[PDB]
Amino acid sequence: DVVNQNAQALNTLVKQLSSNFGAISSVLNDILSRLDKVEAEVQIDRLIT
Amino acid sequence: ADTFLIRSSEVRQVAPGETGVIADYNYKLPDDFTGCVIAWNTAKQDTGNYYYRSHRKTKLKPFERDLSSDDGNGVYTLSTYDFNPNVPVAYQATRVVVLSFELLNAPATVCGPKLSTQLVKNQCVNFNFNGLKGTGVLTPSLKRFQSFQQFGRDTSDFTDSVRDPQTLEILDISPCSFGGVSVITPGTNASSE
Amino acid sequence: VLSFELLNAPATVCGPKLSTQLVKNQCVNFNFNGLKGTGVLTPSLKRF
Amino acid sequence: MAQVSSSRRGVYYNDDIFRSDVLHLTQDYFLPFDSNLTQYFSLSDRYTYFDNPILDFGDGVYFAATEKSNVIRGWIFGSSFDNTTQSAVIVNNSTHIIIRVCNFNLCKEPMYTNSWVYQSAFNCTYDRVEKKDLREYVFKNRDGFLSVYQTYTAVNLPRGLPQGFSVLRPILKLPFGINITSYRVVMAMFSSAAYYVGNLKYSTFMLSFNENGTITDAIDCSQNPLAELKCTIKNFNVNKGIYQTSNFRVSPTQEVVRFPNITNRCPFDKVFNATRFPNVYAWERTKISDCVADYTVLYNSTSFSTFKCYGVSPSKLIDLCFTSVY
Amino acid sequence: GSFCTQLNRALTGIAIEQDKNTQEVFAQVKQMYKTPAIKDFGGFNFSQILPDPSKPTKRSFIEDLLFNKVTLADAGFMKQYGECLGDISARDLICAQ
Ligand SMILES: *[C@@H]1O[C@H](CO)[C@@H](O[C@@H]2O[C@H](CO)[C@@H](O)[C@H](O)[C@H]2NC(C)=O)[C@H](O)[C@H]1NC(C)=O
Ligand SMILES: *[C@@H]1O[C@H](CO)[C@@H](O)[C@H](O)[C@H]1NC(C)=O
Ligand SMILES: *[C@@H]1O[C@H](CO)[C@@H](O)[C@H](O)[C@H]1NC(C)=O
Ligand SMILES: *[C@@H]1O[C@H](CO)[C@@H](O)[C@H](O)[C@H]1NC(C)=O
Ligand SMILES: *[C@@H]1O[C@H](CO)[C@@H](O)[C@H](O)[C@H]1NC(C)=O
Repeated sequence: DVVNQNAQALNTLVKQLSSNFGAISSVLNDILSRLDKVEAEVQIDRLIT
Repeated sequence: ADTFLIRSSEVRQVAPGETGVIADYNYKLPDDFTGCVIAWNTAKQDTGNYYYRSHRKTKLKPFERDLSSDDGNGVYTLSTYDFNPNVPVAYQATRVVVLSFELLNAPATVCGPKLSTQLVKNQCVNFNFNGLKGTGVLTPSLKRFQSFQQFGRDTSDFTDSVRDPQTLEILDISPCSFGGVSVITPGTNASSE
Repeated sequence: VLSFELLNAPATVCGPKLSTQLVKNQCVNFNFNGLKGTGVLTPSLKRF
Repeated sequence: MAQVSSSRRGVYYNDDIFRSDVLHLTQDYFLPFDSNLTQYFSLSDRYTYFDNPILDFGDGVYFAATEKSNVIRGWIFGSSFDNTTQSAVIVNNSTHIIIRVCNFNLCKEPMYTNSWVYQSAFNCTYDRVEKKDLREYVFKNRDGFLSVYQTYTAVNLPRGLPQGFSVLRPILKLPFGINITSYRVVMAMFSSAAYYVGNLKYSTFMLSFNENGTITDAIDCSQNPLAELKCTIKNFNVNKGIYQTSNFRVSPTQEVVRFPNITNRCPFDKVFNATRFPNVYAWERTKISDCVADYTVLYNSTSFSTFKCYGVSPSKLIDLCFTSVY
Repeated sequence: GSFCTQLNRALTGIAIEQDKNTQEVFAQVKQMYKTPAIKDFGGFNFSQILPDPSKPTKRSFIEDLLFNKVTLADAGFMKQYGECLGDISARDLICAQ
């Protein structure tokens, strides 16, 4: 149970990267490629938080 | 102050991040642009022929000039346009001025028209030093600034000392909530002291 | 009104940029079909 | 053309804000620690092969010169070094300081007491004419502002370049606005000295301030694992032990772009400048596919009343590829 | 940066405590008494819990049975890092971590 809890916590931490947190995309590459960074700074701030 | 004269449809192009024909080959605003852009129509005052760049190899860097006419031999790359009062709405002559200004820990040169008042010490008052507004207690200070310093900063980026623009000296600023207070009480149903 | 969209599909309309040589096994900045990024490009035995 | 190591040299103030008694780290263009600088030699005439070539500005430059009798006077920046492009000159005699940006007709080699800097200049834009020894300078030019940093000291070195830490100071914020790509060095004429040249690279530095705006020490986080550890723990003194480190070592330097080879051009002169547009209640839809989108051939004739994009930026539109466009 | 130095300090404090717990439990005595040659102490068969000089490992038989019971499907300090260049069937969670 200890080993399974540690593995599940790490896997959940990995899987939580797919949430965009209100940005227009979850991954940062299309955030940087799709917009100028004047508003992509605001987009990246939400992901960082 | 940056001054020029353009068409009426290109007033949207003088903006941070927006592209066009002026923002591409003639005049591009910086990315982190602090300032203010003003544009006003003179369709009658300014008449005649003016020029702009239509072809260039690369994007222009922000705040970069380019007087290099006739790129190559006989390739002018400066297409012209004309100003008369009969020209349509989007094609009218607009005079554009860009005010690029910045403020930092330095003595100020351009200020607004407000009259200075008397300074009150050792009281919780609202202060306005060189446009910086705040609330605190002003005391005489033993701190030592530099020749160009106007205000000092803590490790928490809170301004603790300022330089008086009139009768130059350092003043310390203290919070009005001057300490921690504990209240010791019996039950309210028992007493109220 | 230009309504355009991009997804995991072959592209038909592109900008006027010239392709360059690809460098492998090095940390490079890549621009693949409009997607920018930074990474190391290696030959892949994966199947699409 | 010998390479000389420059240990912990080239530190300047990249920012104009005031900081007191802090440990601040930033990412900016700096001279890397222990980098190799090229050595050039100079000192009527002086002695045979003592000349100066055309160097490369890049995105920043560190110019350190050793002098004995003030043989080095100034620099001439530019892009193509012809009068088809603009140039700037910063030289001096008497106590006369001369700075001007013009279209210059350059000499082959500049001598200046007999003042063979230029033949002639025209269309002068910005002129601000006001008036055993190591002087070093740093020049950068962004957002139409040439910033100048220098320091000046008295030494007694017979040969080589001394090592140590050096912090420079800003003096000028001249708004030139020209494109700077390459420069030269102006040497004087009479009726050993040498200089060294280094280029700035994008790296991460950490600075310590001695509560007066003066930099005490600097750390280049990409030099050795000790400096990377110091930048990771955000301190100059490290206790004995083991610590994990973040990434501060590897950085890309080159670009790879790969687009499909679609050479056909699709008509923006037929969809846009058609014969007769229909009614608003009978609006028409046209599929556009298999072409290249230019958006720059309309710059000559047609001016746009409004061009506003939703979901994309208009400036980033030239670098994008689309799957389906209507 | 201060939001990350706290996390690093907390995790290092966790790791040193995890290293200290095993030190506290097992190493009660600092004298390593060697294993006696015989295993019968007055009719008491101790051969099942003491190590024997006939195995590649130095563990007892009951310890081997205990070590075979726990499956270490999770990894992180025994999987090779260069093994992370596999196929679409090798897209596992450990290499993603
Ligand atoms: C002690 O008990 C074990 C059974 O639990 C006896 O049998 C040995 O078992 C181990 C593994 O459990 C084997 O490796 C040995 O080879 C076994 N020994 C024999 C003789 O078969 C063991 O014999 C007992 N000890 C004594 C001294 O009799
Ligand atoms: C005006 O400014 C000077 C210095 O800037 C200061 O000494 C003086 O007290 C100020 N007020 C008056 C009334 O002169
Ligand atoms: C000088 O330093 C650079 C960068 O560290 C290196 O690439 C070059 O090989 C060095 N040259 C010599 C002669 O050591
Ligand atoms: C300077 O301009 C003249 C004509 O104005 C030209 O003949 C000469 O070649 C130019 N020189 C340089 C170095 O550009
Ligand atoms: C459209 O084309 C016609 C002739 O082909 C031309 O006269 C007209 O100026 C064009 N319109 C624009 C906006 O370029």
